[PDB]
Amino acid sequence: HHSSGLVPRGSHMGSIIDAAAAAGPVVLMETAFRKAVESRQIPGAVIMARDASGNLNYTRCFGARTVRRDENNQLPPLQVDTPCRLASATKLLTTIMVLQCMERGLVDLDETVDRLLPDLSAMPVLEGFDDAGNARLRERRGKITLRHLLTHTSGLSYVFLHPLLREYMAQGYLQSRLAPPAVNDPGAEWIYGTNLDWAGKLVERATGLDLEQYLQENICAPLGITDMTFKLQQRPDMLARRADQTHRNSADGRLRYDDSVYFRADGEECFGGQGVFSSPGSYMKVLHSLLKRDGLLLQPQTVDLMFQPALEPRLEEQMNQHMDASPHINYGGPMPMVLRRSFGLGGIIALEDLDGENWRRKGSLTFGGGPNIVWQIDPKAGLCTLAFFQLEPWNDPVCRDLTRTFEHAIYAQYQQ
Repeated sequence: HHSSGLVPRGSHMGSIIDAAAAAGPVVLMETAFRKAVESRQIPGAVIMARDASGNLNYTRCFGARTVRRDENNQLPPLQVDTPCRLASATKLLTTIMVLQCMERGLVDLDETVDRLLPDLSAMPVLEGFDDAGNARLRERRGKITLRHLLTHTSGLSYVFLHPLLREYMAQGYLQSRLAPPAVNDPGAEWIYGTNLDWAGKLVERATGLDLEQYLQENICAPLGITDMTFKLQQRPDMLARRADQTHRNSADGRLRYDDSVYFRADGEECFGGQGVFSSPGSYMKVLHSLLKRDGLLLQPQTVDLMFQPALEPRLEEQMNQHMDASPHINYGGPMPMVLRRSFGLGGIIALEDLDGENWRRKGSLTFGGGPNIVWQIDPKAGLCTLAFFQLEPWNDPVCRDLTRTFEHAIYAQYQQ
């Protein structure tokens, strides 16, 4: 029956099991994350989801911020306030900074870059190599605009992603992030490149501030953020709490400490393409503000611009062909390998629902950062999410599958 003065509860095995409701999608998903840490498949992860109303405010942290044991022989935890390497997840931040410049009348999105970036405008385009093996450089056809930089349609490419630039370096021409030539004319094709390093310079020259100061005054201060910087070396408090980078060795699949240059040398320039260190918590504050249309970073109408397909049909088609054919690069992370996409300002836009009413909707904006960081904002679902790992290389199957599982679970329980 029931014990006097005691709350009625399960008193035998059948009634105890039934008194506990079965595990929903989110609980099962958290178990998968815990098992991945337990079995040493990942170092750790922070996953976060918010809606606009405040009824969804979900943050879970799993595992360690490193594989190196600390002074007490332990593996310290990855936390919501742990300083993490954002790498290309910096690009959303720089895009916002550019758009603020536009809002304040310092720049027009369709103005040529020649005025503020004459060093960019003077750069030639690498057409190829002659029979001898000499670089064939020529003058650009048309002008690069600010909007070309923001949409990666300027003709600029990262060296390692283009065969012309790889051979350009192989023949000793590059002996600098800004040095290599363009590989096409502006408007010709979508090409992932150093566009936000250039856009960052444009912000510095338009405002007379370095990007760090601009960042602090215009993104961090308005959101109460104190864990986001280009200058990690000058923040000893952040430096001591920071994540180490981990690398998965392609042979045995084991996790190893990754001793790479971005943690010892700040470098003197602020690079708008990859330079920011931020906690997951602070990055979510940016995403959430954009979701809320709260005017703290940008006017609602300007945020709406970021989610509009920027590409005319020819470029949309070319980008989708390139992305569908490039799952080895996989810009979209957990998104389906084949999907109709466009590019907005700040990321890739889904032009169709990912899985009907079960997952991200048409109009959602997304991108990633190198060490398996994935962010997305989905105005129709009323959700934004991030999955922060500190594990290289990009597109790690375990991280991608865990990230999918996370998003699926959150959408299944909390999408509205």
